Amino acid sequence: MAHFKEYQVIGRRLPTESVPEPKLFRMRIFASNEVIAKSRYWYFLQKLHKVKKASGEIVSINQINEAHPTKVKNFGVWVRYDSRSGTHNMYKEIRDVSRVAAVETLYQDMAARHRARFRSIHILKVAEIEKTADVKRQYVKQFLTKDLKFPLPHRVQKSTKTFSYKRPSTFY
Amino acid sequence: VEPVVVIDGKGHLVGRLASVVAKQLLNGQKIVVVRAEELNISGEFFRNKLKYHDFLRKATAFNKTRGPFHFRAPSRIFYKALRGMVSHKTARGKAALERLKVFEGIPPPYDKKKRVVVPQALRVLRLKPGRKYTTLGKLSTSVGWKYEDVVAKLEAKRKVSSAEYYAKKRAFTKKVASANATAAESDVAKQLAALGY
Amino acid sequence: MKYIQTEQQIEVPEGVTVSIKSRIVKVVGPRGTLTKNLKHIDVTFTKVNNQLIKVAVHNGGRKHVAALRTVKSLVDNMITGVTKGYKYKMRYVYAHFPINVNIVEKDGAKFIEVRNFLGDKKIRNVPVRDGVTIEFSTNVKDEIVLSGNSVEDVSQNAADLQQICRVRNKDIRKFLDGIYVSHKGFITEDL
Amino acid sequence: LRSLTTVWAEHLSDEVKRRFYKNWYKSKKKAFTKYSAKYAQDGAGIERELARIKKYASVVRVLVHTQIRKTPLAQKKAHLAEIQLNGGSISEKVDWAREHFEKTVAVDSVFEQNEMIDAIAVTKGHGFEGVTHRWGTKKLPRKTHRGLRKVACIGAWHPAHVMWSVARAGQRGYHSRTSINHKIYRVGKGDDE
Amino acid sequence: TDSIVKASNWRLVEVGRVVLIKKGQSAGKLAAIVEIIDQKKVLIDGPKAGVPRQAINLGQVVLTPLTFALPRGARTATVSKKWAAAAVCEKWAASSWAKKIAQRERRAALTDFERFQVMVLRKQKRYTVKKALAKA
RNA sequence: GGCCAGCAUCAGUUUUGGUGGCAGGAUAAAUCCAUAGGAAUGUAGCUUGCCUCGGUAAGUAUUAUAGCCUGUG
RNA sequence: AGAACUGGCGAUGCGGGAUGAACCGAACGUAGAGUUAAGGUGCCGGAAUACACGCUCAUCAGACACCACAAAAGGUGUUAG
RNA sequence: GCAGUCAAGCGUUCAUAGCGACAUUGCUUUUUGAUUCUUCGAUGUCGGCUCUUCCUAUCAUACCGAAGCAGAAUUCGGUAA
RNA sequence: UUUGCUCCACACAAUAUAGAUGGAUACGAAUAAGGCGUCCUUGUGGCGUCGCUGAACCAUAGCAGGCUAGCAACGGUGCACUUGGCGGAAAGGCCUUGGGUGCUUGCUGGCGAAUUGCAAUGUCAUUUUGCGUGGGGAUAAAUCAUUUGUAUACGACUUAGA
Ligand SMILES: [Mg+2]
Ligand SMILES: [Mg+2]
Ligand SMILES: [Mg+2]
Ligand SMILES: [Mg+2]
Ligand SMILES: [Mg+2]
Ligand SMILES: [Mg+2]
Ligand SMILES: [Mg+2]
Ligand SMILES: [Mg+2]
Ligand SMILES: [Mg+2]
Ligand SMILES: [Mg+2]
Ligand SMILES: [Mg+2]
Ligand SMILES: [Mg+2]
Ligand SMILES: [Mg+2]
Ligand SMILES: [Mg+2]
Ligand SMILES: [Mg+2]
Ligand SMILES: [Mg+2]
Ligand SMILES: [Mg+2]
Ligand SMILES: [Mg+2]
Ligand SMILES: [Mg+2]
Ligand SMILES: [Mg+2]
Ligand SMILES: [Mg+2]
Ligand SMILES: [Mg+2]
Ligand SMILES: [Mg+2]
Ligand SMILES: [Mg+2]
Ligand SMILES: [Mg+2]
Ligand SMILES: [Mg+2]
Ligand SMILES: [Mg+2]
Ligand SMILES: [Mg+2]
Ligand SMILES: [Mg+2]
Ligand SMILES: [Mg+2]
Ligand SMILES: [Mg+2]
Ligand SMILES: [Mg+2]
Repeated sequence: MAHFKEYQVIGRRLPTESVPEPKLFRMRIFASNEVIAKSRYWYFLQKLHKVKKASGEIVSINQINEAHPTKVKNFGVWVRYDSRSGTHNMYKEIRDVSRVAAVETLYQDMAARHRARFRSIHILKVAEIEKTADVKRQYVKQFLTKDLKFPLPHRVQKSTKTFSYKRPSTFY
Repeated sequence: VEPVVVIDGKGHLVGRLASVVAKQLLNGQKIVVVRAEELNISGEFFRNKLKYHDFLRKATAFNKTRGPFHFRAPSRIFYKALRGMVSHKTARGKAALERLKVFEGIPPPYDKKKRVVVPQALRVLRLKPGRKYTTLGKLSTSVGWKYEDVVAKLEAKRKVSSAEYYAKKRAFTKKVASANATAAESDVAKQLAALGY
Repeated sequence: MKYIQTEQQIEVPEGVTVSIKSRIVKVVGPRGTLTKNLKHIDVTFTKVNNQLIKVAVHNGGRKHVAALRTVKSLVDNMITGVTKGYKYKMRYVYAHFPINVNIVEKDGAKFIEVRNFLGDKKIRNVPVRDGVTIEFSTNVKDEIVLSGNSVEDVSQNAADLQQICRVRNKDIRKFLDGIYVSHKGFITEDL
Repeated sequence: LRSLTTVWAEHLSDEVKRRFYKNWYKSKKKAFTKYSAKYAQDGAGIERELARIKKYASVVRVLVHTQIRKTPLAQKKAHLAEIQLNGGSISEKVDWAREHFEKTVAVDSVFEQNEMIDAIAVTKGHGFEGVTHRWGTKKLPRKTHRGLRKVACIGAWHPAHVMWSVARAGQRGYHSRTSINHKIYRVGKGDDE
Repeated sequence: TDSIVKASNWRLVEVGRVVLIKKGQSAGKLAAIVEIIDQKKVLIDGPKAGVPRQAINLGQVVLTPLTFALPRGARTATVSKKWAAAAVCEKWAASSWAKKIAQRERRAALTDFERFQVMVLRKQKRYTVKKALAKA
């Protein structure tokens, strides 16, 4: 849906004389701007409580910045996604430096493997995998081995003119 | 850049060579292509064999002469890929097509001239290593091109003389690098260094 | 899911020095010398010590990794084939007509000549491949034996003969006539 | 294949020379008169062309001509043709050809008895021929208006063009044919009663 | 008869592999691979060169054949202390690669005058060298 | 002053750069420094077992002859 | 084949969908500069053989609405659950 | 009209050698219908003769795999126009 | 048929032009590997080094590049010659020898340049043709008609004719 930000979004249930100060629910929402995030907030609240944006109020909207944006983290992810023939929960694992970077390639993955456009996916939970060997998925586990190294064989250099006088070398 | 550009066909993907060759002539750049028999098509030999036979059955039912013409030579397989990328029924297109020559092997004058390469058509640069591909000379001799052996014969001879040539040349630029070494450390040399040379 | 590194060992024995530049492989042991062209397979060989070599695939897919072992194995059979050697044993079967097998020559040749198969007037001739010798085995009845350095050259010259002898137009259960591969083994003994 | 030279004999019969002219009786018969001068000087360029053949030349053919005065025919114009030499060694082929300039070759050096040979020749011509005899087409019935040696249907409605396969009245004969496997029962001699 | 198997020796993605950024705000600055995110992304730090700590796609950077001991996941200061201790810069400075980069950076700055001087000099160098080429 | 240009200073419309001063937010989040705790893809040391005279391995071992992580300031 | 509400075509060119009454975009005095729409930017052909993460190898692969068709049922092909 | 899928049954025993109910998914445009778009200031009806060319859902011929293929014969299938 | 044809030389005249404006600057082969240098045990060898783009290399100063002097070099390059050799895939071009001769910005000098007026491509390329001149060289055929019938509707074919 774009390059993502994360948003604390807080809203409540409009006041009534008989019930002033209603109950205040928060959600974290991944959106590309604050207008989507508020629409998205109201999308889920109508899926849980009896409210709709008309009868309710957004109390506050705040961006959440990654706590340690230069530290590599292993993320487990929890997703509910409609498919053509029916809806299914999932758990994937994503290794990256920010929750926002994580959510970005999640949505990219759900589109490439499962053909799921943004409207189908629900983010259920994203949380930092704390101890390793709570990493459960082999494509991440590959990258946790001690003293890891790999070559990048068959290197391809982008040419800047239509002709070359040499002959390329994929050496590296 | 240069009046004529000679392209070693060897190692290039047909549709991506044709694609750039086409645009160059339309911009007025003369081109000659050599060694079209060492040209490559993506996909295994059998696919492009069938693909050629699909092409091969199209003909004018009432007279097979007016119908589509099927040229078997690797150069002409290439010139067909090219012509489809040029509006060849305009005068402007016939113009551009005339700035083109395609050759099996490297005949005279072009043999002693230098030939260049097109990195965005280079097979080794584009295909994922592990895809299967085709060589134009194999495919053409399959569909009736008569001359693969004579070309390969002449080439391997031409290839041997050009090694004599090169050997001498690497032996002359051995001296040139030697005389260039004495000149190093002199005033001329040290000043040129500072100026980037 | 793109396996970043997976490898395989190629062990080397006392009489054998294998030499690989580009992906062309040469193996020279006691029994001879063999060469096989791996250029098509996209793998990295590494010498370690003179008795050991590794073959690896970096960032491979299934099909790519799946071709790692078959590279290891393919060089092994060059190693054993150059030390021990390869011997394929075949033994004729016929229920009436005595299949009659000789070695024949025209123009340097060396053909295997099968006569009277199921009574055929026809003469079948399988050519002897190079580096493979056929010796009819004394002491056992209706046995041919193909020996050589190259598994693939013998096992093929093996199945070449077995397939000249296929049967047509009859039930091929009830008609078992043929020449079949009865044993596959090495040349040098105790093993 | 491309021919890169033709070396000719020095002397050339009037039989072959007649073949190089449409009108002989009027002409100055100047054919090959500057070529014969190439033999004069020491042999010179005649050697270099002969030499170039040996160096190059994947193939050697020999120009021969019939002796048509030795024949009952009225036409004096001889018949010149190329005949590939199949005997060994390109350098030996031109050597043989050089040795035979102006000299004669006889049939018994080509064909022995019982040999399977092929005949290349131009069929007797009949000129313009109806579709019936020319293609072996069924005669149409007798009641048919507008004539019965024809083809009823020149084609279906579509493709709406008469087609290359359909039989049509045209020339018949005077075709080139290569007919094979003709055994030689006798090789005669002219000096033989 | 030894065995004799090739090498095919590649520069490697690894902690402490120093890497030349190509596109972006940094672009020509060296930097070191700190941690390693996956087959494509990596975590780099450039502190002496000025480049910020960041995740970066590997195809945006080229591997130098230069290496030094760095703890995986080492923070920026640590990166800086180890980088200076290893003399990375003067090592890279001394390489033909960086000398070639510096060379063409000079050629680009040449004043038209200097251009006319490079010519006059090459004329003189040519005179004595083409001479030296006939004397042996 | 007939036609046509060139440049300069302006006017209307517009396109494409360089650059200066400020306001927000977790009064960004980080790095950086201070500090408290911590673990392992366990750094030094130590033990042990083979092992071409020290290198390996599997044990201890939480800063030591690398460092990282988390909170608070 | 026959109704409902609106919008069109008919009566209407212009950009796009190669082509096309009705779709998308947008409705027309004569022109200049700029910006766009729908749709596009390998070459035909104006415009990135742009950047990024995956997926796919088809001995009849696939390739964008209206639209120029494909189903049950299967696969120890491969991918992710 | 031709072709599948499930597999209850048939086939001495035995679901699938060869078949196949109840169901059910499709393909085809030499059937017949339905429609009424083109042609009513006219596109010459049926069949045959003649001749060409194309399709394949192959009757024969080539090479094959199945069989409730001993042989002989036949049946099912594949590559095949 | 009114002194024609051809190759080389220059001249005036025309007519062109799918688009000159320092140089198309020669290994091969691999790419999960190579180029180069060096060494040897001549190898699928040892050792060194390089790439990460031709952003290079070569050329480049002088009236569009004039007129002149000198030095140091003995090098470079242009031209016409001459020695020997190679190239047939469309070779029609490449190399080598030896004299001659021009230039040399390798370095140091003398003189010239203006008024084309503050820009106006400011004309420097190569196509074909025609017309005289004189330096070499060469002195045919085809068609109509007539004729054959191995041919033919007419043309065409195939013969024959000092
Ligand atoms: Mg059978
Ligand atoms: Mg039978
Ligand atoms: Mg000649
Ligand atoms: Mg008649
Ligand atoms: Mg007849
Ligand atoms: Mg009648
Ligand atoms: Mg008829
Ligand atoms: Mg203005
Ligand atoms: Mg509408
Ligand atoms: Mg009306
Ligand atoms: Mg209207
Ligand atoms: Mg309209
Ligand atoms: Mg369409
Ligand atoms: Mg339209
Ligand atoms: Mg709409
Ligand atoms: Mg086109
Ligand atoms: Mg374009
Ligand atoms: Mg789609
Ligand atoms: Mg749709
Ligand atoms: Mg599946
Ligand atoms: Mg059964
Ligand atoms: Mg039963
Ligand atoms: Mg039963
Ligand atoms: Mg009507
Ligand atoms: Mg009408
Ligand atoms: Mg009518
Ligand atoms: Mg009609
Ligand atoms: Mg049974
Ligand atoms: Mg050597
Ligand atoms: Mg070496
Ligand atoms: Mg000279
Ligand atoms: Mg000069």
